[PDB]
Parts: sequence; structure tokens; C-alpha cells
Amino acid sequence: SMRKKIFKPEELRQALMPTLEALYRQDPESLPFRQPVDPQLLGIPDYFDIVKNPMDLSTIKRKLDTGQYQEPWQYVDDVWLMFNNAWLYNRKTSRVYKFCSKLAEVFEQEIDPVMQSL
Ligand SMILES: CCOc1ccc(C(C)=O)cc1-c1cccc(-c2nn[nH]n2)c1
Ligand SMILES: CCOc1ccc(C(C)=O)cc1-c1cccc(-c2nn[nH]n2)c1
Repeated sequence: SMRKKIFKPEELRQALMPTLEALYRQDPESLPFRQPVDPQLLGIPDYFDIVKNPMDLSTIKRKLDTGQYQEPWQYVDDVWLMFNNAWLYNRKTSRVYKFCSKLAEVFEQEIDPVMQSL
């Protein structure tokens, strides 16, 4: 049979937190992603029009710590949401877009063997 595995939040934290840590350890590349974008402080008033579902590393980390992910796919979705938001909002020539691309390469490398082990 093809059984759907049940995951406990503390098990997801142990398995998935290292993949998030790998993003945070990229410096300077993770710096734009460590806290929610504040459009007022960054002077980008159109941000929340373009980005309907903001996401950032601090939110993902707190969701892992506090057990808000029932399934690993939800964590993976939040990470790709964060990256796709940044590629959407920022220009291809921009520092943040290029940092995003680096983080996404790191994430793809880290998430695949972890998800295979899960
Ligand atoms: C909430 C802010 O989190 C961070 C901030 C900065 C940095 C840096 C400087 O690298 C790392 C984290 C972070 C994140 C998740 C896991 C871990 C971690 N878990 N076990 N070892 N490291 C470390
Ligand atoms: C100067 C333009 O900032 C941004 C533009 C877009 C976005 C996003 C994620 O779409 C993020 C930031 C941002 C936010 C906080 C810190 C930093 C930062 N701190 N050190 N280096 N970069 C960069």
C-alpha cells in the first residue's frame, strides 16, 4: 500500500530546522529575508499590493518552533512562497533578487535529501 505518514511537530522541527538554518547561515544573502518586509521602513508602498501573502525566515522559524506545520509540504510551501515573493517584487538586476536565487539553490540542495528521509 501507499500509506500517508503521520508527522509530529517536534519531529518536523528536528528534520526541517537544519534546512532553514542553512538559509540563515548564508550571509549576506539571508539578511533581506530574516524579518518580515516592512514597506514603510523600506519605502516601497506598493509591496503589499504586489505581494499578497508575505513570508520570511522568522515566520517560518516560529512556525517550526511552535508546531504550526502539520505536514512537511506546508514548510516547503512557505519557503518557496518567500522566494517567489522576492523574485516577483524585486527586479532581476537587484541585490535582493540575486540573493534570493542563491538561497533557492541552497534550499533545493538541502530540502531534497531531508524530504526523502521523511
Ligand atoms: C531566528 C533567527 O535564527 C537565526 C539567526 C541568525 C543565524 C545566524 C547568524 O547564523 C542563525 C539562525 C538560526 C535559525 C534557525 C536555526 C539555527 C540553528 N539551529 N541550530 N543551529 N543553528 C539558527
Ligand atoms: C534595501 C532594500 O531592502 C530590501 C528590499 C526587498 C526585500 C525583500 C525581501 O523583498 C528585503 C530588503 C531588506 C530588508 C531588510 C534588510 C535588508 C538587508 N540588510 N542587510 N542587507 N540587506 C534588506
